[PDB]
Amino acid sequence: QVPDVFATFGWERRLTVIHHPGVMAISKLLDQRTVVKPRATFNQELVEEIGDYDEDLQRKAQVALDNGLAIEWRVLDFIDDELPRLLAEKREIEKAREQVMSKAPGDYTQPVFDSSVVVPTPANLGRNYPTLNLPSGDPTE
Amino acid sequence: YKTENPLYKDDEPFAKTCHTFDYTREGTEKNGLGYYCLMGLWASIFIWDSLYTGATMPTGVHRYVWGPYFPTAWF
Amino acid sequence: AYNGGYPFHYVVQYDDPNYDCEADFEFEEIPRDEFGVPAHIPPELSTQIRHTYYVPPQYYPFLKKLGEDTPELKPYTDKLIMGDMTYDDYEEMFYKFAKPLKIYRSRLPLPYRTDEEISQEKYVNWCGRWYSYRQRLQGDYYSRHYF
Amino acid sequence: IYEGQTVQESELIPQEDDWVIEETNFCLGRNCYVRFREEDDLARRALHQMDSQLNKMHTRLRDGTVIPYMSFHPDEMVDRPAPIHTFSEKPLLKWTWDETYEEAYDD
Amino acid sequence: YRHWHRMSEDDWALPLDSMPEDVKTLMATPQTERGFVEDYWYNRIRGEATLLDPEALPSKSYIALARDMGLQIVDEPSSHMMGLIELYEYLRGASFVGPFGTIENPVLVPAVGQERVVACTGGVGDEEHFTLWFRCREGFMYRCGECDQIFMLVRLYYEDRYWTQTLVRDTFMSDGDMFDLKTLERVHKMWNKDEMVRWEVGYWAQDYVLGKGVLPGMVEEHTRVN
Amino acid sequence: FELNINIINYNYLGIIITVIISIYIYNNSNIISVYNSNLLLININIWMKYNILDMLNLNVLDYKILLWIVVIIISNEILLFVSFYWIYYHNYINYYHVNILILNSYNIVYNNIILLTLLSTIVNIKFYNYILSYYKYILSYLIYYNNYMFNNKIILEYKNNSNYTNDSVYMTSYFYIILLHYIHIYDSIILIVVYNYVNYKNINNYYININIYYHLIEVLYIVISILLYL
Amino acid sequence: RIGGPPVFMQFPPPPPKEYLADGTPKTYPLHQPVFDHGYTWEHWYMTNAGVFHTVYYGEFAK
Amino acid sequence: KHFFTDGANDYVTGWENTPPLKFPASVMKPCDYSMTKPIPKHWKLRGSGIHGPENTDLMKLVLWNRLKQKRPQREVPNINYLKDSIRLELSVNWWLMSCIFLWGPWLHWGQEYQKVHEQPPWAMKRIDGLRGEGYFTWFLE
Amino acid sequence: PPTRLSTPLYSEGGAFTVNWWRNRYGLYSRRQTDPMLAEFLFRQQVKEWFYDVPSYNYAALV
Ligand SMILES: CCCCCCCC/C=C/CCCCCCCC(=O)OC[C@H](COP(=O)(O)OCCN)OC(=O)CCCCCCC/C=C/CCCCCCCC
Ligand SMILES: CCCCCCCCCCCCCCCC(=O)OC[C@H](COP(=O)(O)O)OC(=O)CCCCCCCCCCCCCCC
Ligand SMILES: CCCCCCCCCCCCCCCC(=O)OC[C@H](COP(=O)(O)O)OC(=O)CCCCCCCCCCCCCCC
Ligand SMILES: [Zn+2]
Repeated sequence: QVPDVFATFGWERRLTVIHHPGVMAISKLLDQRTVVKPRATFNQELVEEIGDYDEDLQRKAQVALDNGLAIEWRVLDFIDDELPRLLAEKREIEKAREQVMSKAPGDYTQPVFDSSVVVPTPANLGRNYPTLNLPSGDPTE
Repeated sequence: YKTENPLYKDDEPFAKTCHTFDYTREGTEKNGLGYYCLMGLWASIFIWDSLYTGATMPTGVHRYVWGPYFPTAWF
Repeated sequence: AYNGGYPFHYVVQYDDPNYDCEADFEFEEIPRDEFGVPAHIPPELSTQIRHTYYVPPQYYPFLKKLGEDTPELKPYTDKLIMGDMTYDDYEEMFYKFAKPLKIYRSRLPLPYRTDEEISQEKYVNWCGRWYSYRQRLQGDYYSRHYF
Repeated sequence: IYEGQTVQESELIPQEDDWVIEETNFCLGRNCYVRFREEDDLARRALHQMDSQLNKMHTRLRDGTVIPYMSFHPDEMVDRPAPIHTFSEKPLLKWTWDETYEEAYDD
Repeated sequence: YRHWHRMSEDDWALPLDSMPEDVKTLMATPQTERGFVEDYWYNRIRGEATLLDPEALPSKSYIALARDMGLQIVDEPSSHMMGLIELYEYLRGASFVGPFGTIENPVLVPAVGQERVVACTGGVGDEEHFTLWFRCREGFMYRCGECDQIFMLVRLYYEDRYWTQTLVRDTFMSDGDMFDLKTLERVHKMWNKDEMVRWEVGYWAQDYVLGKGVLPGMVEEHTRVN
Repeated sequence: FELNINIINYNYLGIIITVIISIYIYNNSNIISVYNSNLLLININIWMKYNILDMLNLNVLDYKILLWIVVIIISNEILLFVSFYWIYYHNYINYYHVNILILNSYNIVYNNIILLTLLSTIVNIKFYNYILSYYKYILSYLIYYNNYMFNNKIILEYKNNSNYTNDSVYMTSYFYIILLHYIHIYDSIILIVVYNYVNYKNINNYYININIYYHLIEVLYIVISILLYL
Repeated sequence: RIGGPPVFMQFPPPPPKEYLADGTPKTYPLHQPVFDHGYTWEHWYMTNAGVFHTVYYGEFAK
Repeated sequence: KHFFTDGANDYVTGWENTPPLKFPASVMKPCDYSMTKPIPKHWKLRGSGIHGPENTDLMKLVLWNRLKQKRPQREVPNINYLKDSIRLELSVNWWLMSCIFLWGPWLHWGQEYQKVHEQPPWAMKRIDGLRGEGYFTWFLE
Repeated sequence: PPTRLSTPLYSEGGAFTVNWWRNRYGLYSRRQTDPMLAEFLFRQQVKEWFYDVPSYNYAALV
């Protein structure tokens, strides 16, 4: 049985409605921008259009598309080095999804997977990526 | 997957409710042929009034085949 | 469909941890959006790219429990587990489970009226109808007389 | 044009043969200039004025409902004399319609 | 509501510099004794501590989960009050239209004071009459002299106070088990390690419990120039 | 729950401004009038500050109220110009056969119409940036250059005109209509000198007001050009 | 809106009443004179007291 | 559009009378209960019955009109909207081009012709013996 | 004049009709915040001004 809850929005001018406790928990969880991350999936049509604005991103996006990776843009800038981990991460997430989905109702045990390759997780909280917004060419050449 | 560039999508329709906005039957969306006929007549009157400056002062002499009571004697 | 599609409030991200858009006057840093799209990739193109929320796999058992307890919520939770939930899918889930606040008339204290007074309600209504009948007839009578 | 509320004959049928039209006086009473006590100070004379408002008066009917002092315009609804701040809570103009929604009811 | 202006940035979240620096006392303060800012950060710290602990969520009941996030389980008393509050707010900049009032179901006129000016326009169509204004004072069942429409005043009053979302939450919500600071530390180490902070609120909160300036980079975070 | 309006209970600028106005009348020196004008500017600016500080009330109807006031004001500006056009055309039957030199239809009208059009384009770019939450520094200085040239050209024209106000009602109407336009041009300088980027963006009545006013003044010059030069 | 001008506030109690040293209630200026003359007539007028009520307004010679 | 209109061009608050068309009717629909079937007599009025937030559709409209103010990306409008937004700006720019490349050339030609022949090329040469350029707008003579 | 919002209002086609008037009546209105309320207020105005027989006499005079 799921109880109803009051959900309020606004700081000084507050609007109260009734809502689902689980839906509110998901809403706050997705607000943890550092933990839950949006990831991009590409198609060949859109990868080609990217080249019209950033040639380097087109090449890196093509690699992600060829491997069918849902990848964060920040990671995409380092796909050359992160590719082996990303492929391993893809497998582990798929294993976990399958295990949880196939489990019988009422079975809420944690999935068995290698969390060390999945980011962001306690086992691997990620890397300190250096900014790549640095010119490396001499205008006089 | 397949997508559509938002810049070339069609305009969204007005919502269908008790209070519905409809401009289809007004005919005020764009200038019609009648407006362009007004422009053509204006150009014509402008040119005519200058080309033929004796039109407002016509000749009262009239022959009129089939007399004056025939339809082609009124134009 | 409001403000030309520009959100009143939106998230911006910066690659350099010590970057300040107000103190610095450099010309190389490119801001990103909430999904991480660099600013040099136009909106028309980035909005076509499909972005889905990825929660850590340790949350899958919790998202599964939510679906089972509320079967109407299961399809949305399944999308989230499978990494198929976009922002639009989240919005649909959010507004689908919002319910209006309920007011109960049985909880309102009533103005004080004695039991004797409560038994005269039909009589007072009866007087009111006769007053409306007499009013309406008099209107015709007076209109005829004065005009 | 307005000609009063419509009446159905069924609504004009009494429940007793002795029913007549209630003879309740709608004259509020005898009044004059509000008379302040000398002893009362400015604060207590303000309370006195607030307790002499005709628009706060009503007539109670035989069934316990009261017909209030009513006016065509809201000018007669503020305290007399008019206070500095009158309509703090927005006056509510009640409109009536036949529309209804299911959420308001319970079976 | 249509009468409200645009959401502020604060309407979504508060800056971490508004977090009370005495976190240890904040997590021990009763709800009735917490101010608006203190209550915001009590709920956010405790709510995010439970949400950022995935392994414990499936075994946590909705009653306990709602308490941790600071959400009030609804009941008929609180629903009635909240509903009448939102109805009052809506009527601030919206028209007042509804069914014809009768003795069984009087027109409900919400008010904070003991009086509110009301106008009767009669019924629908030909039964509509000119506006008849009257002062609706509490404790009387009003009857329009023209159409016999019954009115009644509803007061949003509770124990020398009017009805507010804060009042409803204080009166009906009950504080649960006292928040344990060990949970804050445990979750802090989970998402914050080796210069990576994936729970910024818990890094600041743990720093304050430690005394302010203890965790790496926090002295530099607290050093401002103006 | 709060009140729908945060009532303003007291104000003292009104007394000062009304006294400042009286000084214009009750004075024995024209220098006093010059300094009095500065006092007026100062206190009108204080009233504008009160308007900006009213933003703290977060009242949705405030933008609408001010916007419609501007509409009424623009209407009054249009109707004042109409009265001058009326004065001009009433004596039309006494024009064009008097021994005076009316203005050419080639030089002044063209350079002025070209100039004022560029002013509109700048304001339009400012509006476009306002829509896009962006700013371009050079824009305001282009306005200053345009105003400088306009002032330079109008001054020379008046000084080199060989007919005076007392020569004919035609000349009086020409000078007066041109001056009335110039005054409205100068009022545009008064408004535009404060243009800056404000982060509350499209809830700022200043931006819409400037766009409307500049368009009014340019459109008014089209009417003047047809009446007098062409 | 939290912390905005309240829609309703209760009046604070009036200031303490003042008595004279002998206990006589202190009286304050009152512009309601009792004119001195021999006339004692009382005129009453039915007056509009809204839409459905009236009031019997009396004018007294004094 | 430039001018603010509460009903259509409401950019000050962003209020919209109806929800987005993208939302399923089961998720959100316009507030319209005019077609509600007659209430059974045995049903009893619990709520106020007053038009307001007790109705689900109105509540969701208020909620969405506040929670729509924060969005991850822009809702790109179509080119028709973009053209309308700056219709006056573009038209004025083309007017400037016309004044430079159309009005400019023939006005110059007329003055040069006037220099040699005393009157503009679109005027009737006089024989009265009066001197000067004379009228310029010949159709207003 | 219908009293139920379910019953539609007849409109001719053109530049001065019931549909043309509905589109523009609420452009500057802060009170027409939703379909139900907007239609109620629209029909209220139409009933009051366009279904008033004597109002048409002034239309002739203008
Ligand atoms: C096989 C097909 C080939 C077709 C070829 C078509 C060729 C058409 C050529 C058109 C040339 C038009 C030239 C106009 C020159 C005007 C110069 C001029 O007047 O300059 C000054 C004047 C301002 O003078 P003020 O002293 O201020 O006096 C007036 C105001 N008081 O300046 C202006 O008007 C500025 C604008 C100049 C516009 C010049 C236009 C040139 C157009 C060339 C078109 C070429 C088309 C070629 C088509 C090829 C197809 C195969
Ligand atoms: C205050 C002053 C204002 C300015 C001056 C006002 C002048 C009067 C009002 C004019 C307003 C016009 C606005 C534009 C409307 C428009 O274009 O309106 C356009 C409409 C057509 O509408 P569509 O665009 O829908 O087709 O034009 C017509 O209805 C006419 C069609 C063409 C007819 C051609 C033949 C005409 C013959 C006329 C003979 C006249 C003989 C007279 C003998 C005495
Ligand atoms: C506010 C309410 C207003 C209601 C409407 C009032 C309209 C009043 C019109 C009255 C016209 C009477 C004079 C007619 C001309 C005349 O006798 O005029 C007499 C002259 C000369 O006649 P004779 O030479 O034969 O003696 O007629 C003509 O030369 C031709 C006249 C043509 C008229 C056409 C234009 C008017 C059309 C009117 C239609 C509507 C009429 C409504 C009547 C109630
Ligand atoms: Zn009534």
